[PDB]
Amino acid sequence: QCVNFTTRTQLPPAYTNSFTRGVYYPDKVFRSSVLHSTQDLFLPFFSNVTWFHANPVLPFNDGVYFASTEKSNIIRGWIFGTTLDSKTQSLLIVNNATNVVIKVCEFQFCNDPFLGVYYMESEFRVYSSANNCTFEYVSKNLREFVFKNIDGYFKIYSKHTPINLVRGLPQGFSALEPLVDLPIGINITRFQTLHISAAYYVGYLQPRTFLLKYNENGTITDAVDCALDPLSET
Amino acid sequence: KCTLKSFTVEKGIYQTSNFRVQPTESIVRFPNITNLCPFGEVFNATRFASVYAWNRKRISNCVADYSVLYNSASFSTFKCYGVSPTKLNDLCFTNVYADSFVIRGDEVRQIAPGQTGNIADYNYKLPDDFTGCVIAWNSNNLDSKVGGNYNYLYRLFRKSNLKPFERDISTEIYQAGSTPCNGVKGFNCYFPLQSYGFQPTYGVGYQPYRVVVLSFELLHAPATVCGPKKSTNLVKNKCVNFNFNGLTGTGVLTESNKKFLPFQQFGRDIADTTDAVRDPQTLEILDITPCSFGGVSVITPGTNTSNQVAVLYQGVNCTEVPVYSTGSNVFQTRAGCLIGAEHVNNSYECDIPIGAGICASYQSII
Amino acid sequence: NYNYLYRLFRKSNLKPFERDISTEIYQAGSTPCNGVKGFNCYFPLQSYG
Ligand SMILES: *[C@@H]1O[C@H](CO)[C@@H](O[C@@H]2O[C@H](CO)[C@@H](O)[C@H](O)[C@H]2NC(C)=O)[C@H](O)[C@H]1NC(C)=O
Ligand SMILES: *[C@@H]1O[C@H](CO)[C@@H](O[C@@H]2O[C@H](CO)[C@@H](O)[C@H](O)[C@H]2NC(C)=O)[C@H](O)[C@H]1NC(C)=O
Ligand SMILES: *[C@@H]1O[C@H](CO)[C@@H](O[C@@H]2O[C@H](CO)[C@@H](O)[C@H](O)[C@H]2NC(C)=O)[C@H](O)[C@H]1NC(C)=O
Ligand SMILES: *[C@@H]1O[C@H](CO)[C@@H](O[C@@H]2O[C@H](CO)[C@@H](O)[C@H](O)[C@H]2NC(C)=O)[C@H](O)[C@H]1NC(C)=O
Ligand SMILES: *[C@@H]1O[C@H](CO)[C@@H](O[C@@H]2O[C@H](CO)[C@@H](O)[C@H](O)[C@H]2NC(C)=O)[C@H](O)[C@H]1NC(C)=O
Ligand SMILES: *[C@@H]1O[C@H](CO)[C@@H](O)[C@H](O)[C@H]1NC(C)=O
Ligand SMILES: *[C@@H]1O[C@H](CO)[C@@H](O)[C@H](O)[C@H]1NC(C)=O
Ligand SMILES: *[C@@H]1O[C@H](CO)[C@@H](O)[C@H](O)[C@H]1NC(C)=O
Ligand SMILES: *[C@@H]1O[C@H](CO)[C@@H](O)[C@H](O)[C@H]1NC(C)=O
Ligand SMILES: *[C@@H]1O[C@H](CO)[C@@H](O)[C@H](O)[C@H]1NC(C)=O
Repeated sequence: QCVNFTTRTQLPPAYTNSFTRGVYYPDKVFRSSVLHSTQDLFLPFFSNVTWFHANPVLPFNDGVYFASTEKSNIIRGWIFGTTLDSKTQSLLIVNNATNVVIKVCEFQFCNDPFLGVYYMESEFRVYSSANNCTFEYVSKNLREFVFKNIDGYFKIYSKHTPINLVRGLPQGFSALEPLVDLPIGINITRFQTLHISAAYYVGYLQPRTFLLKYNENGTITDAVDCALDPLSET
Repeated sequence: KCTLKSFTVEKGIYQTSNFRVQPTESIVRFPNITNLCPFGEVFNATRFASVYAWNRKRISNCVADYSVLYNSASFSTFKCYGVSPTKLNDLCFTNVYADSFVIRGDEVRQIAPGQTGNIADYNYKLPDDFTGCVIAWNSNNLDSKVGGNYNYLYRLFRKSNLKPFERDISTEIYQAGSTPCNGVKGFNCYFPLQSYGFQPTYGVGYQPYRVVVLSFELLHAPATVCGPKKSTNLVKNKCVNFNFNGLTGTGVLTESNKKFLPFQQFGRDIADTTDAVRDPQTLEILDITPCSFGGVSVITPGTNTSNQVAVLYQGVNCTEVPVYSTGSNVFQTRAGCLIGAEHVNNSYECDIPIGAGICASYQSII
Repeated sequence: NYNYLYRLFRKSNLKPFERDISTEIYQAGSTPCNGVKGFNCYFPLQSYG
């Protein structure tokens, strides 16, 4: 139950720096006061991040780092898939106050998918039909997410932080805890973002090597990119 | 003597072998069993569909206990073809297909690979390479009606047979002859669908029988559906071997005060060696220590002089010694545990070095 | 010909170069056999068609 729109809002994307953000726990192993070197997919330090202020179909690549410095839980939904139609399986995620609800099948999306709020919210018109599927899963503020798809497994890492700075990303370090895992194998190459009724930062992941420090309580407090400059390599 | 491969031994200390504390028992632990597959709604359904319209259900991502289906004696026919059922609790596949219908008593044998019949050729055909199981049980008290239950229909005529895993519910008028029919029966046109006449007065072989067929699929997606894994009790302060959720190894389990973040499952210190683990049931942090082991040595004053020896266990506390379990006065030293030599409180020159500043000599052995 | 026969049920595996001709009922299920096949018990030896 959706139609087209006339206010074709297209704000060109700006570019910003990444600083030292985009670090997550690679595994579920406790380590105390140790420097561990690991090779995996991370967001390189001091990279270029695409700032968006409608929403285009951005390619997924290997993984995606998605940040939103929003107020009062604006950013809600996520769409993943290859063709985003009834021809191929599609993935939809809706974030709520408690947790995220996930559905995996071919929902038929239109040009302007949005959830809609009624003033007590009751509206759902992102798609039109869904024939067959099996997997449904139910479980001021800067929200950081990392989305990965490795060998038939969909991984979502999340972190919430309070920030007061307005213009750019905070200059601090905070590891990302593992949040959600799905044992589903579906090819995904593109993803989108749901509209509401709004600025966000997007970055890509690359395979490289990092050095991580674990304190006495098993929390990551420092990370070093090996292949950045001669001092870091040393 | 055997180690030296000689019949004479001169005075000194020699390393013969080594010992280790054997494990006592085995313990395996797994998280609490949950997410059982909904088998009740299939085998206890109010009614089943027709044989030509057999109902299909997909089962994935749940634990399926086949023991309850095995030990039930209410199933008149329980025939598993592809594999022996007893091992489905161990090995498993990625998907399950359940086909439910109702057939006559004499049609039970037709549900098998390499079988032919009206149902086997016009209603449901199974390939010779089919793997799975079939469960058929009488439902005379429910499906059969005193006035004649015609709610079940079966195909009677078709030009060709049915492909494996193919469902056809077409109501096209079968044309046996060459005279076309425009939707009306005639001399050579008959309705392929016939209604069953199940009644309580019908004898054996005519009573309605509910049949459910389970098939297993192993698509490249990871396997998710099979029986639960049993768990055992937990013991402490004993060198045993453990199988904590796939993490297998021996050692002694003690209590630990280390703190884990709520998303880890086990920890390690350095060189990738397990140090602590959290049990998946009570969610507490234990501690793993390798139970004691070490080499042994024999101190002798020479075969020519005497024929008695002393035994030294290197770096082993004098609490777990085990025929030489008592011997003489047992002495505990920093180097290890000494058996067969008494301890004096004098001080002379060193003859056969032992370690940690002490050594023994022959007077008995002191 | 039904003079050819082979075992198909057994409690466990066989050691190398070992022959067993024990013609005893097999307790396939949890129901005890007590010398009668009934249910969950079958003859371990089957012939050749
Ligand atoms: C609805 O069910 C059909 C039939 O099971 C699904 O088709 C499967 O699609 C996957 C896609 O990779 C194949 O690997 C399977 O082999 C297909 N099944 C069969 C029996 O061929 C379909 O994906 C399901 N969902 C829909 C149609 O949205
Ligand atoms: C590691 O965690 C422990 C347990 O919470 C911390 O110890 C307490 O931490 C709180 C707040 O961080 C303090 O108010 C208490 O005084 C601490 N008590 C003790 C006995 O230390 C500890 O601070 C954390 N960090 C480190 C480096 O150990
Ligand atoms: C269908 O319903 C019957 C009757 O409730 C189930 O049989 C019972 O199974 C439980 C299992 O714990 C036993 O304790 C009862 O004694 C059984 N009752 C009878 C009358 O046999 C049967 O398990 C159900 N089928 C499925 C697939 O759940
Ligand atoms: C997993 O383990 C048991 C499974 O039953 C449960 O935990 C305890 O269960 C016993 C009896 O079932 C209760 O008396 C205890 O009060 C339970 N303890 C807790 C902390 O719940 C429970 O299902 C699971 N426990 C945990 C810690 O996950
Ligand atoms: C050998 O084991 C015994 C226990 O079987 C140890 O004695 C304990 O030592 C600890 C630490 O010194 C004390 O807290 C306990 O009270 C002692 N228990 C008893 C019953 O004495 C002994 O220390 C161990 N020896 C060595 C060398 O480690
Ligand atoms: C990103 O690239 C643009 C040009 O492509 C550049 O102007 C901008 O400074 C870059 N952002 C950085 C280096 O943070
Ligand atoms: C989000 O969805 C969950 C699952 O349906 C629900 O329990 C929760 O109340 C929802 N949050 C809302 C509506 O804010
Ligand atoms: C993904 O694409 C590859 C390449 O064609 C194919 O082999 C694989 O089966 C696909 N998997 C899914 C889930 O579509
Ligand atoms: C044993 O010792 C005695 C006394 O010194 C000596 O006479 C004898 O030859 C020795 N025998 C051997 C085999 O060493
Ligand atoms: C060891 O020292 C104690 C301390 O008084 C003494 O009584 C004992 O006699 C000494 N041992 C020997 C063998 O003399």
